[PDB]
Amino acid sequence: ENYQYDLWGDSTETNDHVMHLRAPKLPPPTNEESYNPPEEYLLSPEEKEAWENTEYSERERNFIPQKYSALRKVPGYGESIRERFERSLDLYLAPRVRKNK
Amino acid sequence: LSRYVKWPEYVRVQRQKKILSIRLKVPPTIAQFQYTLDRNTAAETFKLFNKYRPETAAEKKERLTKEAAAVAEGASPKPYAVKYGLNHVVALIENKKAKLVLIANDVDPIELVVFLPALCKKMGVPYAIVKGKARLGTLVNQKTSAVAALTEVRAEDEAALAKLVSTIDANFADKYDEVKKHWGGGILGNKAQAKMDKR
Amino acid sequence: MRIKKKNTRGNARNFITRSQAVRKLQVSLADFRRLCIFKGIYPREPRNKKKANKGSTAPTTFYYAKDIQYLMHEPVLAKFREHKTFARKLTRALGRGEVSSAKRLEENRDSYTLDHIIKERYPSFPDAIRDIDDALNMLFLFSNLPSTNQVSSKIINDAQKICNQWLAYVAKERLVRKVFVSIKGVYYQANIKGEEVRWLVPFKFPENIPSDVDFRIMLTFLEFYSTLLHFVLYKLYTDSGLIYPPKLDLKKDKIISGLS
Amino acid sequence: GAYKYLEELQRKKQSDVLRFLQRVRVWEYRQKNVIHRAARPTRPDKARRLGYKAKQGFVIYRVRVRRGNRKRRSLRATAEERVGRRAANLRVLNSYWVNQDSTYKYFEVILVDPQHKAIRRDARYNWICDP
RNA sequence: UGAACGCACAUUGCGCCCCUUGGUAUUCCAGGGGGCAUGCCUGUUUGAGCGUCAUUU
RNA sequence: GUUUGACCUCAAAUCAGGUAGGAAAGCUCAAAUUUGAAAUCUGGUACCUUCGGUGCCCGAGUUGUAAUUUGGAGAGGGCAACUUUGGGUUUGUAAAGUGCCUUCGAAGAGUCGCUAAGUGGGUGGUCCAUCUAAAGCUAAUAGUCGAUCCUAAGAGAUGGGGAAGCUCCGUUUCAAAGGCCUGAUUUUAUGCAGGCCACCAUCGAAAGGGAAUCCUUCCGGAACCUGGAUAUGGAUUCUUCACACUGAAUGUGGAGAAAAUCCACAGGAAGGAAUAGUUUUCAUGCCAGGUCGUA
Repeated sequence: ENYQYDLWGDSTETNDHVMHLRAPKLPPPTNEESYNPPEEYLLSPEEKEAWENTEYSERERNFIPQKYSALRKVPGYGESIRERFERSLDLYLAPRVRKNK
Repeated sequence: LSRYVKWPEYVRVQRQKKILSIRLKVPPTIAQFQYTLDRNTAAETFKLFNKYRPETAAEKKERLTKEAAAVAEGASPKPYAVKYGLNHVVALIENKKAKLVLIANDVDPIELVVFLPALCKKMGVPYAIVKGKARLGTLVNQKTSAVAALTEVRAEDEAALAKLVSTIDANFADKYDEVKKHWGGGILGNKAQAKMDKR
Repeated sequence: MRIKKKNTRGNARNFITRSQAVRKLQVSLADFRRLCIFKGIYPREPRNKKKANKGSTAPTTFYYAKDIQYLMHEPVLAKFREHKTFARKLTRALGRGEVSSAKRLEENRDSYTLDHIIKERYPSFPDAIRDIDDALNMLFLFSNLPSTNQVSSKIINDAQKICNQWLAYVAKERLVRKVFVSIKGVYYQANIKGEEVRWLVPFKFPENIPSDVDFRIMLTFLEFYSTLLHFVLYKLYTDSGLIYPPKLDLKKDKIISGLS
Repeated sequence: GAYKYLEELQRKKQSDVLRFLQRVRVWEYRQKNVIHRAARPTRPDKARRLGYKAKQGFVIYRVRVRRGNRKRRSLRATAEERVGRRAANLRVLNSYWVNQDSTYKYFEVILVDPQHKAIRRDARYNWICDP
């Protein structure tokens, strides 16, 4: 019977405290991340080297867009574990600040 | 300055006793306990003695409850185990029942076991001084055990016990029986041997 | 009042640092991090960082002292202490050469449960549906992962079972709204109880595990997320009249082993 | 039994074994406090003769007292009284002699805890629980 | 208050820990409740010591 | 195996539960193996018929806890067609008793008298008589004035030591005498690793040091001190600490003047930018100030 009952039930309780700061989700993926993006999104070799030489925390984008003519041609993503590890590290090591943008 | 504060008093006394152990000229009866079994003989002795380890409380309780549950619904051979306890083993030795007696070398009131090698030799019982009283308790299910003994052995291991007794007789008894009765502990330090032995 | 002292009250009493919190809890740093992960505790940023730290500009991490005061009373810390005692006693049992008592000790042990922590983190089901996004992300990452020395086969099997159950429910209820195939994986966005839930599923290809990453943290995150999904999946299945946990068809599992 | 050998051995206090052991032990004793607790009896046979049982609620204290009748009364009585004052929740059962110097005599005092259930629930020893 | 027990006391002075409540209140202030002496015993948990050991299938 | 782990000794916790302060009758241990089975016991926990009982669990204990034995002996066996039975319902080939036969058969050391003995030893009697020590039980009107804070000569806890004791000595002494910082969470898989610093509580001043109120507490007007959270303007000048103006560990100086207290200087750790970058010893803005004495 481990975890075999109703936890929340019918309750509608809220956790709206002054110092309850919720992580603001994660931005949705954009066009350039697609497996078959429009041709204009691909980086030039100069831009590719500029991205390659930038520090991992200074890169505006954590990947190089690629275009594939078929679904079977797509390769398994390489930095898949590292992204989850970085997200989980931010979830409890990154200070959270209220701000009025 | 005063650097002694890097050792607490108990550590300092604990090491001073260690120094006094090797500097003092100890009598032969207390000196004999520094001659123990070597690596191979001690490793082979604990392979036989670990096959006759007594049942723990939980195992004995489980075995008795199985019999009780069988009876509650609707001819065994004598057990075999290592004998321990100082009085029990001493009584066994003077009745000539123990086949092999292991004596720990680090009994804190050393006078509890000083008579044991002499009693074992006088009564014609094979004995061996084994390094570690906490190791004799592992095969006894106690934290420490001053002594251990083997009175009866399963017929499969009768040859092994005889061979072990012969090995201990050749390696321990016949090897140390002349130096066992000599005063020990006359080890000289470097700052003292340099000025006495050389001069 | 006499004169009062400086740097003792105000912006300095409600912000305590990592070392102070760890020594106040009388617990190791690893267990402090585990408790913060489970309870959802995060560092802060006071408006006067030169006052929260007592007049010092040295860098440090602040933690909202009342959060640590609440963490003082958590029943999981006592379970951590009990596990430490159990490990010491089991080590003693094996070190003495007595294996039956070691087996007996491992039979008589109980681990902690994260039920109350999940209840207080999410007082209502919608909050669980809000965090289910990243919960599903982590679980779907662990589902497509080879077993190694640190992460075991059973952990990955449990994660895969949870992922398959979630996919089966979403397919049965026909809740998929958006899909996006990217170079990283596939993003699915579904409509769970009036909330938009978007999760990433990697491609089923062999993974290259980097020695850089610390799976010691990802395992705790997965341990929390697995229980969160267990409760959320039970609630979702029982609200729709389905039977939970779903019966596994062993004949159809041997061919494809998916949601079907 | 092994206690007969210990009793016969302790009757020869100037033999090599006992003289060596006492020489080491008196120096070791002089480094500890005047009244300290022994982990276990130094002479278990004498403790058994005097009524000591290896069970919970039995305590041993080692105490040293200065010798001589000058000051610039029994020594055992003073030792037992100081030990009893140190442990006021126990009753002084007995005491025996362990060592001596030209300056101090050393005694080990056997005490019993009346409030322990192992002493309260056995008829052979709950006489000392009476006030 | 007194053997008199958070620390002092020729002052009716000075602190620390936990829970809870009220005022603009995550920070400030106040109120309420409960605790913090020494020697010793049994047990629990956490330790120190190149003190004694074992440590190749 | 430069690893890992068993013990031993010594510690700590506002750890769990306790304890101390003051005012007419005979018997029980130790000493000889339960060894075909530590058979014994405290505590935690759950129930019950609760001065306790049962189940489960962590421990104590073989350097010895139970049963049996105490010269009056006693023990292990055998034979009577021997005799007897507990607890608020009994029962187990369980616990005892009497007679006879047979095999065995321990005995308290710095103690008796510098320091012993086992047909031993103690005490008496003019060789004999009588007991069995060195173990035990047993009925018949104040935020602003002072105290409060600080230390001065000195007194005096803790650690330790002496004394039969009421108590005395000694004040940092062969005391484990406590605070702080760093880190992706700590490499056979989530049981803390590394580093820094030295030295002692407390009491002792209403004339010493000390934040602040006047025309000293109430009233009216006017003003300061300390502590805290914060907002605005300006500065930090092309985008990153000026010609207000960041500054860690660490080491010094001034005021006080023995200490409390305030300030500053060397030092270079760390931090700072594109829909509000970092600092706020610059200015303005908000709140509060308890107890005791006061004729």
